[PDB]
Amino acid sequence: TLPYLDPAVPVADRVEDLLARMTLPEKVGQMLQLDARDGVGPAVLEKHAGSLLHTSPENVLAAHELTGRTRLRIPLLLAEDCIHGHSFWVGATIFPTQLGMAATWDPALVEQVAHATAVEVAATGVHWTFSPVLCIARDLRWGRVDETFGEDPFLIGELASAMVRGYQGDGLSDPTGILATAKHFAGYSETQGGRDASEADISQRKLRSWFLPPFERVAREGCATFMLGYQSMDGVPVTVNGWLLDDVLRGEWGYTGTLVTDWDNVGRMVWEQHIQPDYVHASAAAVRAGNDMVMTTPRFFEGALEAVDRGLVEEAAIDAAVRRILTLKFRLGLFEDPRRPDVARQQAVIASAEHAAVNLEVARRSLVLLTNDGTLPFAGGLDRAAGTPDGRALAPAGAPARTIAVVGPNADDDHTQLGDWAGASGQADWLPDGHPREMTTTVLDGFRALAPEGWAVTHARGADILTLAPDQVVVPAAPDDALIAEAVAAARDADLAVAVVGDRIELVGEGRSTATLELVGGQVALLDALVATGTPVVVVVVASKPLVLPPSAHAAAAVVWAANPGMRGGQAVAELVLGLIEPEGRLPISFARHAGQQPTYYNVVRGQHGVRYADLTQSPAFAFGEGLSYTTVEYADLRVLGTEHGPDDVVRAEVTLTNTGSRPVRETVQVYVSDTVTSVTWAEKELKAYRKVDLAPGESATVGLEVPVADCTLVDAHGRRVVEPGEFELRVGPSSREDALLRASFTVAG
Amino acid sequence: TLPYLDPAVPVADRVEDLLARMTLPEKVGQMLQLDARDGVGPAVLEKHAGSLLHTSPENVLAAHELTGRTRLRIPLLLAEDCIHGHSFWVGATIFPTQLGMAATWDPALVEQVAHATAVEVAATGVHWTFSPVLCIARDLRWGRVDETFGEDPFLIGELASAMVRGYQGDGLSDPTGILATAKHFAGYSETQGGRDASEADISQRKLRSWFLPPFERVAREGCATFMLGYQSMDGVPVTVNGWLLDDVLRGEWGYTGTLVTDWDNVGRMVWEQHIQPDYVHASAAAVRAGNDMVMTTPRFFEGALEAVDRGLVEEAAIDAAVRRILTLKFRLGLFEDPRRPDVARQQAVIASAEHAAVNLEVARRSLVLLTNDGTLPFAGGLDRAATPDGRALAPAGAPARTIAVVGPNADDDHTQLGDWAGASGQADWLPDGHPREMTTTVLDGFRALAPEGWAVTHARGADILTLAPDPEQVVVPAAPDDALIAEAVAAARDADLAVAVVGDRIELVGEGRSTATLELVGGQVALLDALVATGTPVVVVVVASKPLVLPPSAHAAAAVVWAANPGMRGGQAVAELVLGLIEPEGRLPISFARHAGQQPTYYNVVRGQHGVRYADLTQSPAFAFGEGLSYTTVEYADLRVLGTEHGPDDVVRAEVTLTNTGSRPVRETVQVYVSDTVTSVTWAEKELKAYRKVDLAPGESATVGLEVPVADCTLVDAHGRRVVEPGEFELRVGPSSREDALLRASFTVA
Ligand SMILES: OC[C@H]1O[C@@H](OC[C@H]2O[C@@H](O)[C@H](O)[C@@H](O)[C@@H]2O)[C@H](O)[C@@H](O)[C@@H]1O
Ligand SMILES: OC[C@H]1O[C@@H](O)[C@H](O)[C@@H](O)[C@@H]1O
Ligand SMILES: [Ca+2]
Ligand SMILES: [Ca+2]
Repeated sequence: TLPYLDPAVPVADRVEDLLARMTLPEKVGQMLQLDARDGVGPAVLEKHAGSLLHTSPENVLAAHELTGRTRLRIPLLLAEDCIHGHSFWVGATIFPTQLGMAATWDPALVEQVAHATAVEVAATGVHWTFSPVLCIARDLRWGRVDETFGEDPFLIGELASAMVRGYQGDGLSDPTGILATAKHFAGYSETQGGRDASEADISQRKLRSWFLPPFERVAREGCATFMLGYQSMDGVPVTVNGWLLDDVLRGEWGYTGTLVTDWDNVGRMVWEQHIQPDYVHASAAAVRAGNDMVMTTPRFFEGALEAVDRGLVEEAAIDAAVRRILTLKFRLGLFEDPRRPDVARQQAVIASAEHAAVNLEVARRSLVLLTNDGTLPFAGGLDRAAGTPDGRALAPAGAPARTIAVVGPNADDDHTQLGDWAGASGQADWLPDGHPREMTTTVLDGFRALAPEGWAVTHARGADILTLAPDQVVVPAAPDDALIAEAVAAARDADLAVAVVGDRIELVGEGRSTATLELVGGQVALLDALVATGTPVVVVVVASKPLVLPPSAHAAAAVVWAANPGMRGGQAVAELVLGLIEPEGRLPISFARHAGQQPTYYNVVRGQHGVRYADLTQSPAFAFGEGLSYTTVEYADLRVLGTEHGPDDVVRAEVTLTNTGSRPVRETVQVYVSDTVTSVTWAEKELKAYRKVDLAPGESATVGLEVPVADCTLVDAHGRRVVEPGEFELRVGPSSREDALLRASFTVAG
Repeated sequence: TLPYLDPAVPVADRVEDLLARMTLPEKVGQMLQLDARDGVGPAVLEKHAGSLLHTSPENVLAAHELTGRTRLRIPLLLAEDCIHGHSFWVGATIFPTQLGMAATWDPALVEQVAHATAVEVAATGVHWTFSPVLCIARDLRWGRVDETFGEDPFLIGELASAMVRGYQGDGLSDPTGILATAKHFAGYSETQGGRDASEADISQRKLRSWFLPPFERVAREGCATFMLGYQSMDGVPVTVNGWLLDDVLRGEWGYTGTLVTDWDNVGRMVWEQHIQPDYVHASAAAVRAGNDMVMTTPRFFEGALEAVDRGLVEEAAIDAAVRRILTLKFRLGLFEDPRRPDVARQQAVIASAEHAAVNLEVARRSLVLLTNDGTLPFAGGLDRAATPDGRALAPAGAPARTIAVVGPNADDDHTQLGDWAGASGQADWLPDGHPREMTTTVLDGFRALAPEGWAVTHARGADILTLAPDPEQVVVPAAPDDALIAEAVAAARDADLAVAVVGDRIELVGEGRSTATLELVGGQVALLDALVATGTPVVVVVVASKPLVLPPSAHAAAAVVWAANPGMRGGQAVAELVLGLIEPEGRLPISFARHAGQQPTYYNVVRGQHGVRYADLTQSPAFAFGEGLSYTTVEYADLRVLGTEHGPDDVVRAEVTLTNTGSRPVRETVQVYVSDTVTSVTWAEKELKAYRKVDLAPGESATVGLEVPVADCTLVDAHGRRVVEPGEFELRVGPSSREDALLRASFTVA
């Protein structure tokens, strides 16, 4: 012999030979992507599924056996959520979440993480990850903020671009490449009330302005698949959204990759959004819109078959989607090698020492020091034994004996440190105990391993967070006088209190947005009492997203943001506190002071009558881009080199940095552009470029910076992204805070 | 002639005659509406103003003198903010705010309020009020919620229809009629962060769906003017928004009334929104867009002149605006009678007893009893001497009782009247407000009504705030004050009943004063906690501009009454209610959030959310649209649609049975909601469409007939058409918008 099995025959002729042999049920089934946890046998044999997701190691082997017993033996696409490492493979390298990764501001490193993930994913026989996420974190109430790269369209685009690159490798023939997905297209991250898949009140212009740019970038860079979002947008779910699917993705951008829906998009139009009377008309609606793969709506099988039989859609429309799906399977070479899992390759590459070292680097660079009164680096900073890199620190001069008290509900919590979409977070049913405990260094673990011989590390759970009850629902723990008293005693007998607080899985993710953003349970009372002991308190926030921190945390000696820092995360936190590394992370997202303060992202649109709420400043608790080091850096003398520009030029600038302190630093210079007068109201400023700079103590450097004129765009009325001629301002400094930015005018001419 | 001064000439010829005699500066000035507080002389003489606003009684007289000294003697239009009564005339009848009035659910009463306002306004020689407000209260953080009729489009349009009817009388030749204004067209109430005139992220379909219906209703019924909103909508300020102005207002609706901008709209495009480079260009943009009157942008004078001089716009464009302005003045008769103020009329009609009786009806019927554990009516309820104004009589079994009236708003007569009244700050000729004797505070109410044997004591129990310069003008919350609390606690310990009057005040309300937390500010929470702990029963009376988050102690107090700035008679109504001299009738026109992060909390939420609650908080409102208690129980029984199959010209007809099962009469407000079961686009779960007031004596049953025209069961589809889609519906009927309180019956539209 048959031509569809002949590798010497062109792919389009192979497609048409196979298609002509297929029954209509076999074609509809090729559009299904089914939940393997419900049983692989019926899915592959009775429904005739093209794809499976959530496939346990046992079911991956069973799926291949069942394909051999089907009439046409069309090989399966096996897809999995491999969200920050290979989430659901016991013993895989689990990296920080996307939000933590974004604090490194380092695309080259994020590419290494995606590549290391793909290497592990490929060995287990998975072909396709639903990753990266390109949603833009605009409402902190939203439960999936941890899955984003933050609040800035440019930074999201840089890092999402790096993940697609690293996942896909050299392309559809790379044995260590896998398909990447551009996820939640588009606008899923800003819906009414910060709720999960409520109405998105987003116009075409607002979508183009703040949400589309990362998607357009990865579409043009060859992202294999796009995933269509849950939410209705101006009344229309993305699944049947003609403007978004035809005018934008397939029209303006000319995207030729494969579409997949999100879990049960087609059925939700019946039972949750109430825009379709039944599943036959939902299926027909989905086919008209030009969908390819339909995820976890099993009744699309009988619904699309009946829709064809009744004349609601043509069989030709089924054919066109099947032609696209088969083309992908043929170009991957699956009919020649369907990329089975290889146990010899699993043992060679999964959780290898190279991958662990990439993981430690991301953890070290993702930590963001938000406040410091001088307590840190603790005892002036520690050294390791001169002979051995790594290993336990030496007791420094001026501090022979110290006691560090590690307290708080997240101080020794394996699962919470890894976050959602990993281990036992709940979406896979084959990892009851999560990943092996010994692969994670918790905060307590890290200090026990690093503290000098003559020091001591004590522990006390100081609070609980929550318990579950029936209306299912979270019950916040009460403050617990005994639990608190035990931590206060540990602190009273110590030189330093490290309080590790935050959230946990029942307060995070799908269907679990939060309204208050506050620490839940007895954590506030624990922080209050620890600060009142007079022992210096370091607040380490291990949480999925930015939280409102109580006053006692702003009165503590220091505050570290860690964002679910992965398996190495607790080694990095202890290294940071003891001064064995310098801090490098910088916020990719803003922290609010109260949920009602929002919006608190840096790129606010101009126009407000006033600058504050009557009962609250509009200034965020911590702003996008900020973060401390253990030294001081002066920014001086910003100059644009030739302030007049035409539309094809590059704005070029120079700025001078001086390290005026005593420790080295890797500084992240941020470059914002402001369009002084605009034809439609626009953001006061936008991030456009950035640069990392290494400074030895005392070193001084003049740094070149550039921004193409073509990047100084807005979305006008009419929805065109255009550079308008006129006056601009270049704002350069260590954060998005206006009192930290040097500024310089430039102009762009018609 | 001179035929312009000739009343036999038909108006179009008079306009043409006068237009041909006017120089260009005179024609531009006729578009100006200027701030008389800045200087009436230069406004009429140098700038040839066509209208004045914020005119004091002295300046009203001076303006008529100055007109007579001009070349062509063109009569001025004098306009004022007459928002709930004649706001800034010392001392007119000041009614409850619109938000308070809306709790009466009574358009006939609201029309009486507007007619009475208009009689007083006309005697003072104002021709035009900037009222009613048609914004929809969809974010509780907004500072101007008190100016709206709540959160529902239908009720808003009922009550604003009534205000326009009452203001305008029999038309332009009515001596007691004045011009109404449909205010803030459109979308000003829902902008980012709840802030004042931040960006409105509102698509065409969202605006058509929830904001436009009341504006379309009053434009169709003859509202004489429309005011264009401050805010930029999808990047375009309303002032230059061609879709809104030309396609919708002047296009689909064919509205021929007069337009005015809001305060400094034209100039804000330069200095606040940054969408115009200078005032010449701002003035040209405003002319091209079709504006009529330009409010408080004095530089529109030189700017529009330089714009014509440079050919940016044609003089005929100015001409067309003047024609519409002059046509109004002629039809008003202003050239034969400029409608001067008349002191004898002022003394005959302002604050007459008939207007005080209307005001007392509104205040009585607007209080909303939110909670009651049985403590109210107090001591089982009191009577008057069989003497409808005098003191109440001590009841059987309670010859001496002491009521402790406490709280910062218990005797604060400025906060009771609210924003847009007296000394709120927008007029500058009444620095002491209205005459103190015209206002009954809550304290005044109990002192005047308690029986002879009873006593009434008083303790301010908390302060709210003080002011301070910004810590780079600013509100500083009062700290809890132990001596002040102890004094109130001692009064409550010596009383039978403690009435705690709490809420907000002017520095936390209105323009530029949005709020983030919605909580009670200052020492009020500490006060309530302490009063509830005495063991004396506590009634919380909320005097506030908008719904607030109440502390847990308020939810544990015996009863809670919502008063929303109840006007000059409001303290009499509160006391009558607590003592049982009236029955409660009010019903909430807006929902109360439990936390600012819980929003949206309006009842008519669009379907689609994955989940029903935040992980840390229910989405159930603290109190919901339409609810409110009485002093008896009413049972809703047997809801029947009369024939279920309908066509687009039909009326849906239903009946429901109500039984008063308690001891006291009640005026019950039956609410009728319609749910469209399957919609072509995502829609609200239900919408209010009718209501009905039913009087029930104790023990009385009634079978009440309800009806909703089939033409009202619309949605806004994709394409932006408001249509009734065939399919299944549900009629939901009951005493509130809560689902567990609604009977349901389905009907079909073919
Ligand atoms: O009140 C006039 C008109 O415009 C807006 O209110 C204007 C308000 O603006 C301040 O800048 C000024 O100091 C106050 O005196 C002034 O009244 C408002 O949005 C409209 O409701 C109102 O009709
Ligand atoms: O993708 C993983 C998850 O997606 C959700 O929508 C489903 O309800 C979960 O049960 C599923 O495991
Ligand atoms: Ca510009
Ligand atoms: Ca319908």
